[PDB]
Amino acid sequence: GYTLWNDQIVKDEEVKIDKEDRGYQFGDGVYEVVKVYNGEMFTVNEHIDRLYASAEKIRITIPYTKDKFHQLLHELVEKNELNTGHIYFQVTRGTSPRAHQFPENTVKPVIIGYTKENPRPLENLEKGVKATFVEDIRWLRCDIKSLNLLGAVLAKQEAHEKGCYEAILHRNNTVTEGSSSNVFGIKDGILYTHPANNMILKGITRDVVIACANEINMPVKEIPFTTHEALKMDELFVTSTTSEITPVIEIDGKLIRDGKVGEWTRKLQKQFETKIP
Amino acid sequence: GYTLWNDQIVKDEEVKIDKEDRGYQFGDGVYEVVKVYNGEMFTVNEHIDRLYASAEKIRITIPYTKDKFHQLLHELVEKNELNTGHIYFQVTRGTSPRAHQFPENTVKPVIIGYTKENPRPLENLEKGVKATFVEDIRWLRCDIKSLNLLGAVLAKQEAHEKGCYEAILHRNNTVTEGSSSNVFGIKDGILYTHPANNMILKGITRDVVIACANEINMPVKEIPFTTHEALKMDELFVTSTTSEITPVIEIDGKLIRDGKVGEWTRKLQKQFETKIP
Ligand SMILES: *Cc1c(COP(=O)(O)O)cnc(C)c1O
Ligand SMILES: *Cc1c(COP(=O)(O)O)cnc(C)c1O
Repeated sequence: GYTLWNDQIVKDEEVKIDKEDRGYQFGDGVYEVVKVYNGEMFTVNEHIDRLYASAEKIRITIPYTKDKFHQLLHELVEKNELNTGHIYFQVTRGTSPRAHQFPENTVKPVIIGYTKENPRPLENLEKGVKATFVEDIRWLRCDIKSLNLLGAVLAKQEAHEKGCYEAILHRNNTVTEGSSSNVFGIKDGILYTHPANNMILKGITRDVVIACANEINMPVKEIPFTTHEALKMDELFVTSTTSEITPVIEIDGKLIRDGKVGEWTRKLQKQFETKIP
Repeated sequence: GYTLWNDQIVKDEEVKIDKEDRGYQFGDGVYEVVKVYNGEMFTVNEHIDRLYASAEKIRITIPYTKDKFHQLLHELVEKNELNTGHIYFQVTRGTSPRAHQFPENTVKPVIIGYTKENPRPLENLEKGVKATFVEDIRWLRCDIKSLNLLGAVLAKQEAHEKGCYEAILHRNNTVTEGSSSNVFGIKDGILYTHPANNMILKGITRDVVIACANEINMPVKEIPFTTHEALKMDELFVTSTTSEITPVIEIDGKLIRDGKVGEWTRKLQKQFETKIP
């Protein structure tokens, strides 16, 4: 299909990454994933905003305005005739002779972006999934959506080997997030989730789900919960741009409550469904 | 110039990295840097061994024997007529459609290697450098020389901005290592350096310096020291394939002893010299 290469939409074949692109040698870059439903981009602005925020935290300066970027993403979805799926895009510090310190301000960041046709995970949304506790060994700057995802691939891989869908990370007892999702816990009608600090990424879906909770008048407490507490919850679920509201009905062979999708998860899913095109 | 691409040496212009190379999207890979002196590859075997160890730690299987790899690096040095500089080579899990977990056991890892003429840091070895303490916020698997280097890029850049040579990282007072070097201290004729565990990277130059100390009968104590104990040390220096034994005469405006390169650092350099081609 077509790829966004900086400010140009070109055939996939024409794209060539330099061996000295700082993203390829240092993972010196940031990314975003945007869900597309029936040809319409979902919360594009929230995501573009975060891309620039991520880039700013590590001092990268995107050469285009949010509007141009918005235009490019819109044109990318048109060229590829994307119906239902997602868009992936990243920005790196640019191609420059290997060195740790930041290059010269002459170096222009490299923007790559492509689309992928991918249906909604219906069975999962409906039936729920198995998860597994995996120790959080990532760096202390999880608030940046960077390309340094080695700790996350290892965790997701451990989960996959154990036949689980996601890995619920924890920095010594305290639950933080999934290898690629935010974690929610419902107990006695109340929604709990780790507060957005440096120990987790403030998910867009996480924020939309907290919004939905306010609309249906469900009390939200942004307080950390331990691994033991997580197992004693009534309902449990993870969120991400592609997973949406995915129920977690089991953790390490232990059924959450009774192993069925809870009442409030269902309610929150229904409220979320209204914000979709 | 010329570049090692898998098991071939080609013109730089012939190499093309895919956008979906896991080293570009996850920093999912490992690398090494070998110093070349007058056409001869210094401690090339120790470095080849570590590349394989590192790759094994994250379950990447390099398709060639270390023997075949040694050969290729040898042809790369000749093809580029490299006299004194270094070789940079890395291995990534390979190109596969984006996903966190490992691809099918059919995706061949991508290997890239190149050279660069770069003289020895004579002035630094002779006069010493200025450094600055920086909090270590890197992940917990520092024994792996992986491509996830955003934490070291930020620290080195901080050191650079403060007008310093290197950043000496520390996890709550305990000095671990540099952003791209190992740290050693000397107090009362005894050599101190942090133990080789998951907190630091067991450098080759570090091991050679330990051997030099044994050869010259200097006692070695592999125990951690604090940022305070570091400032009270008689001598200080950092090591790396490209820095060799670079003395540190000042940390954040605080002089080490009297701000001059010391006795034992000189002895160690002299001994290390007897190993250079
Ligand atoms: C991307 C990501 C998420 C989900 O954020 P969304 O914007 O909701 O997709 C959650 N956790 C981590 C660690 C992530 O990298
Ligand atoms: C590469 C590296 C070193 C030095 O290793 P050498 O084999 O001596 O070059 C030291 N510290 C870190 C953090 C490194 O990445």
